[PDB]
Amino acid sequence: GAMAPSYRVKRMDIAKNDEECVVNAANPRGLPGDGVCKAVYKKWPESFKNSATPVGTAKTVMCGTYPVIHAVGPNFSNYTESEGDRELAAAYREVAKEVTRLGVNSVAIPLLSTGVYSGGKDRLTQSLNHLFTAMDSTDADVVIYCRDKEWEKKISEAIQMRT
Ligand SMILES: [Cl-]
Ligand SMILES: [Cl-]
Ligand SMILES: [Cl-]
Repeated sequence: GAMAPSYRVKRMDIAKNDEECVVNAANPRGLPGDGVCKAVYKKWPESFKNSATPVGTAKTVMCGTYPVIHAVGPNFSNYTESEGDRELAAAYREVAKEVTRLGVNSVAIPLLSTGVYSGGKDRLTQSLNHLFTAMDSTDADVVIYCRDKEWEKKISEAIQMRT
């Protein structure tokens, strides 16, 4: 575990993370995809061997000794708000299980279902609160990666509010 487990946020490409493992915002089919998934495919393409996994689940595949946790959030274009909310919460609970199993002291995480799976809605708070619910009982240092300037401020504020 980390000596004083923390949450931090950085605005940059998650493929340049300084953590002991990465969470991929994956598709269920283990395809290269777009956005975070494509950056992860270019950096760790070996990790996409047998990475296909259902919505609401996470599947880890090693790239050398570096763990890539493929977490499949729901596409809110297809799911109801109610069923999408349940799958998005579940995906993050499966990430917490994998992070614990791997024994890492740190993890780089994106906000699941906030990009092309958002169904055109702002889900910063929804996705971040499910991340916190899952990760608060882990002792890994969590570093959240985003790409928007206003989102960096809102994530930072939400971390600081809990102290
Ligand atoms: Cl960058
Ligand atoms: Cl997304
Ligand atoms: Cl963002």
